[PDB]
Amino acid sequence: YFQSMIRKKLVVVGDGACGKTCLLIVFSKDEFPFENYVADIEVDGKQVELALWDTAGQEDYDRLRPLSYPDTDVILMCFSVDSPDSLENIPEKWVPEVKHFCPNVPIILVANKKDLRSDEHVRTELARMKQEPVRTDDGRAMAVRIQAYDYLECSAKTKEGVREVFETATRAALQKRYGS
Ligand SMILES: Nc1nc2c(ncn2[C@@H]2O[C@H](COP(=O)(O)OP(=O)(O)O)[C@@H](O)[C@H]2O)c(=O)[nH]1
Repeated sequence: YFQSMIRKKLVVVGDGACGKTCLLIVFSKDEFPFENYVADIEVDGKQVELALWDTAGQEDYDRLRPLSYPDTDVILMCFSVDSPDSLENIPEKWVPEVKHFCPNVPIILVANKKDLRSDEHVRTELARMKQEPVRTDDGRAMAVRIQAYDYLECSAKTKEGVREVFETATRAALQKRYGS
């Protein structure tokens, strides 16, 4: 019955506190406050079952975390705009990991917490270390460097861009993929 469906797997990766779990809650429940959640979606006249995997709570557990990777069809690789360190960790931690366990899987680079670009309090905290909220050109530059399938920005808190994050991800998951 569900054996007639197209089944695909999405995994969300990124630093602790960068908004992975809130992003998935807003996708699944439509409200800003995980699981493995299966979302049923109709795409091009066909029923799709998208399984959603959160790596939150496993960022420090190097032997457990990669047990989320088998059979993955698309990766959401997240960083948060309130944290340049989370962006630097993309090429130096997350990409190496995902390329090793999920070779030839499309990677979408996702800037989370977009709304914090206009938070006075974040800006003041980051101004102490001579930093600023991660800007679009920087996230965009990172995506070209890691050869991402796409670069998208969202805010789980305002819901902006969340739909398109997962719509793009689902299209990437459904893309034909040859070799490993
Ligand atoms: N302002 C803002 N805060 C967010 C957003 N998404 C998550 N947060 C907050 O950032 C913190 C970490 O979010 P969480 O989803 O738990 O991060 P995770 O560790 O990567 O799963 C929490 O306090 C969230 O409430 C967002 O879009 N905007």
